[PDB]
Amino acid sequence: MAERGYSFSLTTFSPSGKLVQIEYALAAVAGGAPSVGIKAANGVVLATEKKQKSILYDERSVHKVEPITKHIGLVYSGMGPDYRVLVHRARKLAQQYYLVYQEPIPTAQLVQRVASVMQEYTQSGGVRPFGVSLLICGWNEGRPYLFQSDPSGAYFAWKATAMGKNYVNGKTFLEKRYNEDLELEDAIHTAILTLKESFEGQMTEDNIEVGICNEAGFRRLTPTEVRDYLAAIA
Amino acid sequence: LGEGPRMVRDVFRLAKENAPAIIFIDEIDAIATKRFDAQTGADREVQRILLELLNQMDGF
Amino acid sequence: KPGDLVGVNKDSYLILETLPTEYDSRVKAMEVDERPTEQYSDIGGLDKQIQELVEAIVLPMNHKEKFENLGIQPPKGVLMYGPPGTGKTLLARACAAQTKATFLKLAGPQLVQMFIGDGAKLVRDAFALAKEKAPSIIFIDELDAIGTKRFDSEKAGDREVQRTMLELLNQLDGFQPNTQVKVIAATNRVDILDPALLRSGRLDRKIEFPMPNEEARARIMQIHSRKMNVSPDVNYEELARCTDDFNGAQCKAVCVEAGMIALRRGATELTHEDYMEGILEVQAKKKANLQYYA
Amino acid sequence: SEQIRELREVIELPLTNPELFQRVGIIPPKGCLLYGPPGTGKTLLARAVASQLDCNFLKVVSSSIVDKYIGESARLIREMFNYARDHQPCIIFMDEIDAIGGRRFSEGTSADREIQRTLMELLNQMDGFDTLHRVKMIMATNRPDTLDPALLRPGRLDRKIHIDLPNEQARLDILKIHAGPITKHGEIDYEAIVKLSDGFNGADLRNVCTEAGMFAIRADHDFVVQEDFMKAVRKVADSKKLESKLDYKPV
Amino acid sequence: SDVGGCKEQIEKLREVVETPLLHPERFVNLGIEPPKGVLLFGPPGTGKTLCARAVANRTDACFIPVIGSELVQKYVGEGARMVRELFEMARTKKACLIFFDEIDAIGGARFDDGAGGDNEVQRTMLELINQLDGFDPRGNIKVLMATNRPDTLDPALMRPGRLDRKIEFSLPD
Amino acid sequence: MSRGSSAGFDRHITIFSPEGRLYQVEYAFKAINQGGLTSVAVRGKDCAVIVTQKKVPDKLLDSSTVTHLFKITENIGCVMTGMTADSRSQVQRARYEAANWKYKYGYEIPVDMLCKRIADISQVYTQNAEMRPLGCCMILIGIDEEQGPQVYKCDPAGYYCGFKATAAGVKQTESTSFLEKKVKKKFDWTFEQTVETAITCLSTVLSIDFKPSEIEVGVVTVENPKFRILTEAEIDAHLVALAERD
Amino acid sequence: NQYDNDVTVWSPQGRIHQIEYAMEAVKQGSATVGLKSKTHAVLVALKRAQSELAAHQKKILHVDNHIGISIAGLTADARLLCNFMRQECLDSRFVFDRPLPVSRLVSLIGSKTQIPTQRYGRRPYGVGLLIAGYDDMGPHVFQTCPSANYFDCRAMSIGARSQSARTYLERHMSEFMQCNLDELVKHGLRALRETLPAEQDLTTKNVSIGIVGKDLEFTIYDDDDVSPFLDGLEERPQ
Amino acid sequence: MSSIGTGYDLSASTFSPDGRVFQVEYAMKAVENSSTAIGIRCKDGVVFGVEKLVLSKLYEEGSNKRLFNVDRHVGMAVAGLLADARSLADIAREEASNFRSNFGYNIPLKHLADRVAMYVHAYTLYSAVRPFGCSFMLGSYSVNDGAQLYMIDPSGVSYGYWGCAIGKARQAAKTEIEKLQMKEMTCRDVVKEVAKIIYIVHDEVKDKAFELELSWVGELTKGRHEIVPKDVREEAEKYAKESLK
Amino acid sequence: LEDYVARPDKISGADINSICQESGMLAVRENRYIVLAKDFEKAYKTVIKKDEQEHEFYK
Amino acid sequence: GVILYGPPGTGKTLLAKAVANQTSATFLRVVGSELIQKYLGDGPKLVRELFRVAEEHAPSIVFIDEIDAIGTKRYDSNSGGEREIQRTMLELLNQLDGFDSRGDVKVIMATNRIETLDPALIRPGRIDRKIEFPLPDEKTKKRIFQIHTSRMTLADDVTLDDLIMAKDDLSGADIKAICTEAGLMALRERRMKVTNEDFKKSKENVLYKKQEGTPEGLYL
Repeated sequence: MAERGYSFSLTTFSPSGKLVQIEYALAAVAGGAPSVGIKAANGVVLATEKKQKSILYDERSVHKVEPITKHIGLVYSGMGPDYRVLVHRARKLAQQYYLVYQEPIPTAQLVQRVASVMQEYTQSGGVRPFGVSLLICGWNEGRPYLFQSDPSGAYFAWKATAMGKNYVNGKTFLEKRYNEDLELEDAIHTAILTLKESFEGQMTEDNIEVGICNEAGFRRLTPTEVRDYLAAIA
Repeated sequence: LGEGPRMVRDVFRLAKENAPAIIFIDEIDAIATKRFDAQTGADREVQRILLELLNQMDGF
Repeated sequence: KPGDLVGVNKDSYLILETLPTEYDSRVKAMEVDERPTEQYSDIGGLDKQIQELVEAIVLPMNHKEKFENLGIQPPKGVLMYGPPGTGKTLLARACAAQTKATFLKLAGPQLVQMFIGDGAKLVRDAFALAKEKAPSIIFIDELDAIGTKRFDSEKAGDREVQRTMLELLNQLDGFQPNTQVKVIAATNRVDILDPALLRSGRLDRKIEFPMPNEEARARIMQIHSRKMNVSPDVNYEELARCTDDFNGAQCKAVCVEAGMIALRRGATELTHEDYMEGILEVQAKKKANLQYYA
Repeated sequence: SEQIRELREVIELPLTNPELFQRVGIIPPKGCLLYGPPGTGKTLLARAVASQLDCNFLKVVSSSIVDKYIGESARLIREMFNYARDHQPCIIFMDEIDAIGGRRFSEGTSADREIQRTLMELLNQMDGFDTLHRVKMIMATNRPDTLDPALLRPGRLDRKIHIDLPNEQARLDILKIHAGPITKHGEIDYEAIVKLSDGFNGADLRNVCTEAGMFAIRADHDFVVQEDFMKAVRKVADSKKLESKLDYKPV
Repeated sequence: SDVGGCKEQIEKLREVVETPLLHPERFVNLGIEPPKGVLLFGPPGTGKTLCARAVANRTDACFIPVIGSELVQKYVGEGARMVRELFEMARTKKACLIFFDEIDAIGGARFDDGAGGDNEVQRTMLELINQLDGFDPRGNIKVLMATNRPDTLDPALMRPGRLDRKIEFSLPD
Repeated sequence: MSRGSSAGFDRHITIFSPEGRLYQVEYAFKAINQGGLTSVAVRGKDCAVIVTQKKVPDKLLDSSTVTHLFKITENIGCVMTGMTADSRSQVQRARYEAANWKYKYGYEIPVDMLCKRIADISQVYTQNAEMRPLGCCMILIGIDEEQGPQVYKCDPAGYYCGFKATAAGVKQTESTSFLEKKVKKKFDWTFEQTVETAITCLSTVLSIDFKPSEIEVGVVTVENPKFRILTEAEIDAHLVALAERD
Repeated sequence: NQYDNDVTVWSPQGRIHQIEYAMEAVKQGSATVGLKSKTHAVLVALKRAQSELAAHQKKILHVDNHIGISIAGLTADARLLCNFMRQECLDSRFVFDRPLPVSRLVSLIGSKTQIPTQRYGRRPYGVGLLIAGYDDMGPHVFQTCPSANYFDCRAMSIGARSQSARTYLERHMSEFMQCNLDELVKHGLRALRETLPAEQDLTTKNVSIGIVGKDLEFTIYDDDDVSPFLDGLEERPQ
Repeated sequence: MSSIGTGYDLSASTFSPDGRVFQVEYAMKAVENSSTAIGIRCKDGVVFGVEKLVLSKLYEEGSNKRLFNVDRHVGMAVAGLLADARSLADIAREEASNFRSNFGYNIPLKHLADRVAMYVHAYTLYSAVRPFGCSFMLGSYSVNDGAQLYMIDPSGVSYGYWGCAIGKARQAAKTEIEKLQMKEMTCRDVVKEVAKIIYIVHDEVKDKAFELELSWVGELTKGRHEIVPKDVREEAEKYAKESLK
Repeated sequence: LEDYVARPDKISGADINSICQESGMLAVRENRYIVLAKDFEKAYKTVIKKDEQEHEFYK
Repeated sequence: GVILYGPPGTGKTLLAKAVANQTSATFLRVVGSELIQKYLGDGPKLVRELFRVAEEHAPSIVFIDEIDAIGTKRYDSNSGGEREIQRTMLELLNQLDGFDSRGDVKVIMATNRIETLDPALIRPGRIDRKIEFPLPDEKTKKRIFQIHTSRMTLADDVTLDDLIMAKDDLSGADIKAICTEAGLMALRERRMKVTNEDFKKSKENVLYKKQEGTPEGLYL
């Protein structure tokens, strides 16, 4: 910039067979608030709980569910600062793809493209590897898509996965209740159950947000609707 | 010095005669060190309390 | 009363005698030794600073009535800071002899001791020793030695040293007197200390000694010329102009060293070469060549 | 003054009667932790409330509690409380609680060996099976981040009182008392001192008067003058900031 | 013979070292303050100790060399008692030369981080530094320090009158 | 230990650590307290008001020149809280970002958008090891072009979210607590009431009560989009109003 | 210590120790006297050789035929500054078509010297140049150091044993200014001989002169006309 | 501070437990070690005064420049180490130079002080380059604010001043400025008075001699920034020596 | 009982006891045997701290 | 003395013990890691004792096994700390020559490499000669094996050549490892015989553990 700068990698392997910083990052995603993403196979629902704990947040805008474009949405896990760049990044990518295809960015394709930039950030110096896990939803080409993007760069396509606080318990409930190719009603219900698994972020409607992707695009849900789904779980 | 392990045996013994009885230690630390210096008389004495304790545990 | 010594017979425990309360052997070393005068005029330059130290330290003790007339409290302590050789210790000695003032030599590591918990009691004994002597100057060398608190140490880190820095504060709060006794504190690095130990109104006055300048160099060189010969060709004042600034200890050291070459030859006279050689004697060498650095 | 009230509830009220707290339904808190940025008055706060009440007062050096001899250190902590219990109503003040405070250790030295034991005893007397009927304990700490994790967690150090460095109103009134013993020259300068004052602490408040006396003598006055108060406020602010940076708002 | 005999390095060392011990008379006569400290430095094997032994023999002052690693013993503060008493004793003694051999054992860095701490080392190092000139004028008894790093030294040690000229014996010329 | 332990090089530069955030990042939060400023932010429904302490450390200052209130655009105004060294530098960076929108868009940037571009900016500092994160936070007020008066704040690590009420300072947790009870008990918000809530809350926690030349109040009203400095006479007016509430 | 471990790391001395190391490189270098009149600026430099069976070579390096430099320090480092200086003279001629203002010229060098001093642990250039230039203001003799700070001197002498040369400049401080050009070179060799002991005295082989001015380009005399100037001794009595 | 053996005071992209870099603080000592620069804001212009220490008796005025003319209405008076002062001078000159040429009017200072301080601060953030160990002031006469004087510290903090001194006796100089009314006084009288404060600072038992550089940007020069005319310069120094005694 | 527990994250039992103890103390300062809604809530937030602060610590 | 470095496993340890018998020097063995220990100030005192005792014994060689250890590790498990490591490292230097200049005490230093060794310790002119072993070839390997075959149960089912050939240019240690693992292996079977079958199984484990040929085969 007006300096010499860095270029040395902050990660060095181990005779273990691990990269050290990504393992510290994995601990930060677990320290987050529960975020679940399930592809039903009749739409994709991303639900999260957001620790505000004072409801002195006049957000009719930015949230933990933020639409990237009109049929892609994003939900994160962990810490907010890392999210902020990734959400802006995704919107830019959405714009690049919009110009040529003019159908906004497809999910399989998005992940590869984010994954490549995330890998550099580890591989290079003067940048560091994230400690956020993104859950990406989309409905495009008459198929719902759910992917999970790890803080290393890795991408896996899931039917249902969990992150945030008490993910180990979440993934295990998800296998039992949810089985592959069950209904939109089941996907939503278990999704809200994982948040309820352990809450503790002030129980008011504006402290959970869900955004749903379906055949007509992506919209985030009003906090009042979200509460009704919760109300069922005791 | 010298009295510190002697205390442990008697108090621990009171429990045994009038059995069942509970010996409850509030905070077991300042004695339950896994490291002793063992060069000054002060360190040696803590090391002697721990040594008695272990023996006595089987004794109950 | 509690704290008093009393004798008791071993052969059957009766009180042999009553003795008054008294300090450890280490503390006896700590008491007066006295330092001799450098005289205000004679300790070269730093004129604005002669006033700052004299006013703060020696005057509230000796010239006490003027202070009583002002209505201020005596200073809790003073600090001397800046890089070495600026005459911080040097000025204090000048003052110590002329007025007559108790200067307690204390070595900063001496408070710390092999005996656990007792090291701190030595700090109390030292502060105590000043109360009785009051007003007193307790001369402390190297404040780093008293310790630095910042510990979360579960792996080593002693914590004799932790007690000893903490103990100074204890003695230092108003509850236990310290109003009348001044502590002359000195450190080259205040870049390693914490605010609890330092910071104004715990050690009230903070005295700076910035780098010298030509006139200050001029007065030191003038005192020195009387004692040993100095060349017409070059004087350290003159030398400084071409080069840059240098501290007062540096000016005297080059000067003694210049004489050293000359003594060695067998001449009492000094040349310009002896001084130039002197600059070179201070620097390091490992390839000794100014024909590669030609 | 507000920060002094919070302290007062624990210290003064149970001494006359514990009945006042009994009325509400709950035992009165034990152990006041004074913390505040460096130089505020944390140690002073303990001392002052005690002096006013005129109840028996133990002022204790905490680096006098520990000594070479083992369990001798165990004896002092139970003993300071036991004397205090005998002579109730009472206040026990230990200054700089860090000395007694240990860590978890067991890689320690002999010095550390002793410190964990004093630490251990204090828990058991203070909030444990044993309780304190009207003895209140006042702790003064510059930074609490040396103390054992059991101690740090509230329900030992129940009250976590933070004492904030001098107010804009406070600096004006403080300054005045310290000025009063002094001989004037028709000083008005007080208003100028607060505006100039930055980073000021209680210790700093005292100091601007202290330094002014020294400068007067240079001026050739046997009483403080107008010039010396302006010189003093600027001189103390520059020096503090430049040499090191205070810890604002301890744990 | 292994020294290289008279080197440039040896001769520079004699002016400071030999000459006041042998004759303080010449010092007072000219009116020069007597020197104090020479700091000998360089990585292992540049001969800080070899040259110091050679000048020691020549001056023929009584010679006590000591490793600091034995003036560190037991816990913190016992090693410190040893350093002050030894130094004083030498100072009393007229025409003493002390060559302090390899000090990164009473000569290391000054810090703590509160996961360790250099303290035990620093108590002793500081005790040495204090004593060399003293808070008193100076004596005419010489101190030489041999250090393994020039990177560990704090400014108190460096002041002239506890270290008048720095001589670098690193990688002989 | 913790908050000063190596595990990579994460107590030196930004990389994650055993603490599940970043050490370097946490010093940047700790840094806010050092400056000595505390702010209370209230969002009205006729204005959006920020009151922060204005750091006055001389008596040779002109009032106008010495402030922390800055005009980013003719729609957005801000206060800087934290370290003043970091404050001037972030504001100049924001200004280029505001201006960059300003030519392209042809209209005043939304308060939400201004905060989004700067927040991301504070993230670059945070992501990089080339530079350390900002020791300050910028708290924005402005009339959003349809949503209404809006208060957004971006973190020193750069994440932003909307607020009814915000606080950042020396005592971030306590001011926020005082502030929720003022919102709960709802006096309603006019120009004067909302300003009044905001100042009192800043006064009650720290326990000072100010001169009008040692607090600063900055508003963006729906009188005009342009940001104004109210100056001491109007700031004094608000101080007197606080008495005999609620 | 640990505050000269890089030049980014600041000293609690008020000046980094590394800046001051660079000042010793220049002192260790060649004795040089630089004086000016009110038409001409003269650089008197002392040559040195690295072998016995070698004929000594100029320590005056050309910047150009209108601004010129004398090195005190490293030959390489002086030349490194020189190349930049040479470029400026090449541009001055394009833009202005005059000899570049000397004060201007020195500030651009100072900007360059400033840069490694800013960088992590990088070396400040350990040459001092006495720069003789002729512009529309008059002659200028400047002292440039290992810092970015330049001095405008009437006469200055830098390098080894230069104080004896410096008392000469003081004695004839007014004289240089009024004198004719031949005399200006004559006081410089008298001053330069003062650095050397009574024994060691300047000869045509080890004398390099750089003269620049109103009337003439930068010319180096190595044995070209060193001799008539060399004439008359007057050394400092050591 | 700390004197840790790896970083914090050996880097400056690393903050301390409290949030501060020790490296800027070490640099802050540097302004204190050398001579003062005083600068007071008038309302008809600004008057600057820097005492230039006569270290060598074979110097002439324009040597070790502490006074720069930033533009033709902007000044810069520095105190502290002259090498960091030069850098700061170069940036300031280019920033001022583009604004007169392009806009066609005088620069309002408050923005300028913020930009330059941004430059100082951007370098502090970096560990690859250094904090600037100079303190400097900028002064200007404007047709949008009138006179403005801002002082920027080695930390990159900007505050406006009615009257400043940065140097080896801030406390003595600031106080003398406080007593006097120069805040809205006429530039002509000020010239004498700024010099007189320099006289108090200077010692004849810590300094030999100094050469006064004052700079006008005020009513004599008709708002043009020039270094003090030789007649005026002398007059102001003459008063400074005479009035003490 | 539902409201107070819900709002923060989980804490040690001793932490629960102490904040409750503080409520009891704020009631005594006013001089009231009945501890108010305001007292109970104000005490709850304090001691432990960080129970409303997610406004730069957003998760 | 001598400094023994190169590929580890050549038979660096056998060599000190064997040469020691021929000279008939009193053989003192002490590990370099044993000198840094919990106890505070005991660390340099021990090093003095090590040298003092070697000297008294008269002809002596001190084989210091695994001295590489002080340098490689900053242990963080000693209460003596970084202080301990510093003070120990100097004392050995002092006792060696120093101003002490003890004679008749040879130190043979076994190290992995002397590029991983601490730079204080290492320096020429305390140890005049340094020996770097080459990679052991197929040829050297046969002679060592004939000796082990003589020490082992004798049969025609001992097949030496096959095992040596298969392996690459690699240590002396392996020849020892193949023989020791082969006997152990026999016990698992409930056989007191060591046959070609025990050896073939032994070849796999020894080869993997030591360096392993299947990574290297690509790069070659």
